[PDB]
Amino acid sequence: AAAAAANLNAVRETMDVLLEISRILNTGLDMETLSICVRLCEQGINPEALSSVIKELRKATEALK
Amino acid sequence: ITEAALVRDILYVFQGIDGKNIKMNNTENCYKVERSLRDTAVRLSELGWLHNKIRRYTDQRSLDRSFGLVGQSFCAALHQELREYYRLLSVLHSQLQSLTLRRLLVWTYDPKIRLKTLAALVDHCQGRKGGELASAVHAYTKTGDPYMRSLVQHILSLVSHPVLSFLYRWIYDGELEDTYHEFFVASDPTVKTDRLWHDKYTLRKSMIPSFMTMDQSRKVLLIGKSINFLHQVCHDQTPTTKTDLENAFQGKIDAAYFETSKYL
Amino acid sequence: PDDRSWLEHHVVHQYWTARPSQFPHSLHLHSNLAAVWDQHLYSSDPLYVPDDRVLVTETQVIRETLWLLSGVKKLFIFQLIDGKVTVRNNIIVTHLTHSCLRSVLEQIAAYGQVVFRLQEFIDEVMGPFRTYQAFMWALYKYFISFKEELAEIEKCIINTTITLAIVVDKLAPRLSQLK
Amino acid sequence: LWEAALTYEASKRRCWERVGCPP
Amino acid sequence: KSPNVLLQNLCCRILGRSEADVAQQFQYAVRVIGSNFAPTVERDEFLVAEKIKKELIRQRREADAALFSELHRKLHSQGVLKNKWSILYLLLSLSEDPRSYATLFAQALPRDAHST
Amino acid sequence: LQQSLELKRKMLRDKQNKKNSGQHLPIFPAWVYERPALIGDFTALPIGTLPLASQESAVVEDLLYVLVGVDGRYVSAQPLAGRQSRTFLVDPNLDLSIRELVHRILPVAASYSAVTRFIEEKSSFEYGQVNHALAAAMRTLVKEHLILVSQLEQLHRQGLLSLQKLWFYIQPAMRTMDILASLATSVDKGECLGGSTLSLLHDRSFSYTGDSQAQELCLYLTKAASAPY
Amino acid sequence: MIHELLLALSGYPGSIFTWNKRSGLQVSQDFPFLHPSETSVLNRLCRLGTDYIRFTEFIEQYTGGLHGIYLRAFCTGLDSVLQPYRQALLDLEQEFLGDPHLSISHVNYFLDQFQLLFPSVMVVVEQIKSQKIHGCQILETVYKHSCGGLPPVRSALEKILAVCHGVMYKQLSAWMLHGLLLDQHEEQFSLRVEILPSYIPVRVAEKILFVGESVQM
Repeated sequence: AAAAAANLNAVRETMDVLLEISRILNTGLDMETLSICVRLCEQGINPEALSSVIKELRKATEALK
Repeated sequence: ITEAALVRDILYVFQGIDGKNIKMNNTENCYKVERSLRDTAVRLSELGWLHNKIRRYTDQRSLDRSFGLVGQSFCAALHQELREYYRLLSVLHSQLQSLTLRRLLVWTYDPKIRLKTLAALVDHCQGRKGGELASAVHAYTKTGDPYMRSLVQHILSLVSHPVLSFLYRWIYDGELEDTYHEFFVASDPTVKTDRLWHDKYTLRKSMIPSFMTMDQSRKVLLIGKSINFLHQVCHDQTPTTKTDLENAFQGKIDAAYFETSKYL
Repeated sequence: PDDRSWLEHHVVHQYWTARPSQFPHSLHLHSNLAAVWDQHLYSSDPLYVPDDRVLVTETQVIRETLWLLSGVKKLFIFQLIDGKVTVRNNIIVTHLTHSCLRSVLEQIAAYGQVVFRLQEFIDEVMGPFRTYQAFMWALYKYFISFKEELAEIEKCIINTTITLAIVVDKLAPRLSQLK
Repeated sequence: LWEAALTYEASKRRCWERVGCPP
Repeated sequence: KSPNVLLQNLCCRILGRSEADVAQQFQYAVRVIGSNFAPTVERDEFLVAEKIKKELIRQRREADAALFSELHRKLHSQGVLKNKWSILYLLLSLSEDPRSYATLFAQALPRDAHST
Repeated sequence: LQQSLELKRKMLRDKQNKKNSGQHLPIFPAWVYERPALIGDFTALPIGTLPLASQESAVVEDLLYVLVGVDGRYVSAQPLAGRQSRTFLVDPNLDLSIRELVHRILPVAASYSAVTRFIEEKSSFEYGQVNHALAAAMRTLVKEHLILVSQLEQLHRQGLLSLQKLWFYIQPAMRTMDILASLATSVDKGECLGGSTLSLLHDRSFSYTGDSQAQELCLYLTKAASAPY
Repeated sequence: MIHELLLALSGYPGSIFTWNKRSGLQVSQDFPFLHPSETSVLNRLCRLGTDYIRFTEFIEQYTGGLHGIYLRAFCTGLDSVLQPYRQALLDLEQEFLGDPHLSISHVNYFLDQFQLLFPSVMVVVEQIKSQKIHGCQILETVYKHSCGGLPPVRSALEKILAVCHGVMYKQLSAWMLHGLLLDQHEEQFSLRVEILPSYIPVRVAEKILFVGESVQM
């Protein structure tokens, strides 16, 4: 009703905090990409696997350019 | 008695402030609890025991106007360093509402080393001003700990700004001023007629800096003496005619020395 | 129901009439301060002293202060007893302990008397000397642009975070001029 | 979807009589 | 959310390409995500907080090690996330410097004295 | 305790007689040696009358106290207040099983205290730039030991750490802190400083190569000690 | 509470902190809702806002006592040195709206740098009252404190000192070109040299007097 829309507000400010922790660690994600990354980690998956995925996918758009 | 009370009290005694069941009776004894928790509590409160000393010393010397510019820079430095510790503490208050990580021992472990050093630095600069103070911060740059060397090298860059501002008035114009004794030249109160050159300027050897040798001080004294004789007698006037800086003293004093004597 | 509901919901009206005001808030002392202070006073055995301060919310205080600093009269807050505008001590917000409130409304009432006496002088020519008339015209010319500045600030309240301490520093380059 | 919808502008009305979550 | 579409959307975010133009990168994604999909080491956000602090002491920035503390505080104050371990460990793994010894570092619990 | 007061002054006289181009060498203040709470090493009911499955929880909490220096309630750190030696006493009324299991975990306490003395006495300026860089890289591994014990403390808090898991967990860190304690003993006994404790590390790096875990420890320590040289 | 502090540091004492003109902002009340040690924190914090009141009282009375346009230049600079103390008090209430966990320690932290400005400028405000300075010698008495020992009071007075030189470029502009003096009263007769600061030498003053007297002829 009322709390179910302020709860996702309480998601947004945490999503803004991680937007600082992303840029002080120099990551290739932006704000839209990190939203998908939180949707990945809530279901449960090794982040070494995702990190190896992006560590290949980023080298497969500048190796063709 | 519960642990939750002593955790709040030990959170207060990091600032230097007694708790509700932690009190301070003798100033040379550490903070006492009013059984295992009581034994654990003392090693953390050693920090507040030293904090009272380091706060009181930079309180007294900063408001003392006989202590001079050199060293009030050191007080400003120590105040900037205690600031960042309170930056830690203000966050550490909010991190409760477990936080007791071996009762915050791993939290206080890195401040314990950044506070032993300022406790050494306040006592090795005790009652000392000028170059005696500059040598006393340069002495702790002779350590072999890289974290400690990087820590003390910043405070030395703070203390060496007043002396280098005193240097750049002494080379360029020949003017000398102090109402204290922190500079390496000691001017004569008599303001002589043509007996100036031998007697107006004398070397203060007690306050030669910890980056200047005796050779450097004498060689720049000759230049300042000449450019003062050029103004107070010869009446000529020409504008724009005159820590380590990685060997930039030995070039600037070298250029100024040539210019003043050839024109004289 | 039909008309009384449209009144009761959307119009403020509780505090400038004789009616106990109900106001929800986020309790726990930092803005529940008046109630905590009353609880401490009653726990320390007063004995009774049944204080009746009805209640007001905070922003309505801001707009009545702006209307007083404009120069118009007849507001609920700020009673006056001889022609000098003073604090009404019948009110509490949820904080300010009734002593910080009594001081800050006194400070702005001090400028209220400044603007009130000069609008009284301006009224005594509007209902024949021809230099006094030019003098009051000069003050009127200052006052109309002054009232424009506060009136445009008041429109931005209907729409930023505003409190009392913000609008006094906002009116600083003019309240210095009014003195 | 929820985080594509996250990107609307924050509120500008703040309450000081509500210190915990005043939208 | 469905995992397969979530990976090929990642392949569509980093490559500047449509979702009918990429199937080769998502095939590599299936190769790595399958056989490392369940935990192989125990979860602890405490350790990865002290290993982000380990990165920030490696650059001698104590003030940013205390900024990470207020950020990590806001993460707990809200509490709308369930797996707090993975996203911070992921962010830690992609660290760069904005300006040996790794067998002397400590390790987390192997999930061999515990059920996998 | 008492004997450390000689060494610093004795070497200070040598370095004071050597140096006449500069005076007033820095040293720590007096209370830095005086207080026993700058280091980690210094109501009660008998454990014997307790049941066994409460005894296990009680003893593991006591041993986790002993690892970081402070005493447990049922095992006492014996007061000697002298050299790299330190002994510990558990009570004789405990059941014989848990004590035989405890006794093999106890030496990592003794190779924590003996290291700790070397960080306080051998960081002064009569031991020089090389021993300061040696000591400033030995404190790092102590900090990593603090990290390990804080995580196992968290696991024990929720009732999920037992002695049989703990015994397996501490063994690599036991080996590290044993390397540190043995090297601290060797530097302390010969009264070594200068390049004589960079010849010592060149031999000691070859000496321990059991799994190449410790070989990389002393490989980092010789890089750390050779930076001021 | 944390806005109740923000009015204590401003000019509103309230009932909690009782102002006195011998020792103001006092609290000796017992609080079931605050910790016993909290008082200690407030006591140290009490040293800050007290001075902000006293400075404020000094700005109200000024602008047979003291007179001068020199006192209308020290005060104007004292406004500007208090301006970031206004801004860093407006920032706090903005921060407090969302965050409920910001205790008193963050205010002590953020306004720690005003426990070095305020005590080193309060001696300057006490100095002119203990010994009366009303002529042109205010520039020396401020100019020895701008050298200072600490960086905040070193710049804070230089902001004040520039306008004290600026009012001295209205006298030395009307005199030297238009032959006008005593359009504003001080504190042939053309004298100003006794109250002129001693780092300004005699030669430039004897030049100024002759240039000013030549316009009359």
